[PDB]
Amino acid sequence: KDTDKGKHVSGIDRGKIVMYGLSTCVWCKKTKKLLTDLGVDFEYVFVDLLEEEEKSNAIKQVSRFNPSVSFPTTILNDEKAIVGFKEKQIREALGF
Repeated sequence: KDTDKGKHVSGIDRGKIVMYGLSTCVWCKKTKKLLTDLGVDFEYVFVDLLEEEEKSNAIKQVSRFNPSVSFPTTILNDEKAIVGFKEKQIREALGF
């Protein structure tokens, strides 16, 4: 919160897709790369790179959908969350 940062986007409207990740983690980056490969419209936020108050905001948002607060956490329509680099699950949820 915000659900904003570095919109690597790209298009094909498949709703509101926001990925929270860490810039220093392989599967987080693999998740956004997957979203990029899918060619979908989305936002991604690298929490480790955020200033402290914002970084703390983003953490609190992630925990609303993921009490583990693990990354990656992808949030759909402000409603559903996909925890982890789960390709079929992400593909299925965006129509692939």
